[PDB]
Amino acid sequence: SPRIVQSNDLTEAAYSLSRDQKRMLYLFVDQIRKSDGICEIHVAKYAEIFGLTSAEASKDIRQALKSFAGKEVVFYYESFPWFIKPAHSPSRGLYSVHINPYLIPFFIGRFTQFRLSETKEITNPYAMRLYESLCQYRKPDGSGIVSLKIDWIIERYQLPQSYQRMPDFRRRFLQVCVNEINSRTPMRLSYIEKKKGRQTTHIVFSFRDI
DNA sequence: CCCGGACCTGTGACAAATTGCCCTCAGACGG
DNA sequence: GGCCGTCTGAGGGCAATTTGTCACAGGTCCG
Ligand SMILES: [Mg+2]
Repeated sequence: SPRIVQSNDLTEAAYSLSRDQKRMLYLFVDQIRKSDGICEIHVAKYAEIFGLTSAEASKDIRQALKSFAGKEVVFYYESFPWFIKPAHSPSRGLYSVHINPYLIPFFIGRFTQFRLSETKEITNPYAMRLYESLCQYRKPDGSGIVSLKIDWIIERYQLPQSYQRMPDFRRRFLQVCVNEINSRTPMRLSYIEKKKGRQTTHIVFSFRDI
């Protein structure tokens, strides 16, 4: 299945995209990299890749696409929009999109790589972003270890504001995304909390390959 | 000594959002 | 050439789960 690669600058960028948007984003990077910024998506190809019907695919593409308008990307700073023109459909089952051409160099650069079958069953988008940031440190054999700062997690994954109270952070973000990865990917993940006084400051992740 | 206050934790409620499903009907194409 | 049956996909919806928010009880330490 397709091998995604992207600059580490994209893995660690600050942005908020949905699952459907992130899925499409994987195909743009694949299309662009296999070569002006104009990409294309076929309904019937999307449906076969992610095991959806044509009807629900059409809905996913359509609603994801109109929700890109106004979205921005921050590299740590400098902010850019994803699209510089609305999408449009010349043919039935076919959509044409205009990626901000200034984003091209950020896609292809110190890089991150994973096969698309590894992430395509994940549902929660924060769990996608986390799996991407563990892959950035993975070793050939499939293991690694990394410490991420909690304030840095919140800015980069653009977690919603109420998750600045740590018990909500634990309950609705951390536990679920550790759970999904262990249930939906070929990776076995564990973690431990680093404290300073009463405050929890970092999260320390360990993983291997099954 | 014990207090209110400033921190921290987990859980129960409710509100807001998303998931995979279902149903209709016209477009595009090949037979 | 030209009509129709079939495969697509662009819409309209649902209930069951997931995600996002906050009140409230109960731990610590300090002045
Ligand atoms: Mg869908």
